[PDB]
Amino acid sequence: EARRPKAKAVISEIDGVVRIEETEEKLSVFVESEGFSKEYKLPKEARLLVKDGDYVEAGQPLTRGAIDPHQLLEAKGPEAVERYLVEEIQKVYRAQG
Repeated sequence: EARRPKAKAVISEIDGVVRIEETEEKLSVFVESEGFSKEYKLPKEARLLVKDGDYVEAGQPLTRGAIDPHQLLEAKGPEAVERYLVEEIQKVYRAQG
């Protein structure tokens, strides 16, 4: 159905590189670019897939979870989401043999 999952991962909108900032009542992450960048608020214990300073494709997931295909489609394009969907569906079937 292409529904946006409840426990949704947060993906990077552009190319850039990361830097963490973990204070008590907020933990925001920035994918800084050779031009300008955006800031990604998220709840603190949310798990990361980005080592600080690492380099990220556009649509590469930063938190872990399901990926809203639409967020993916605008960022990375048709073939990219076409990929995700096929694989993400097979994972389910494989797991029941």
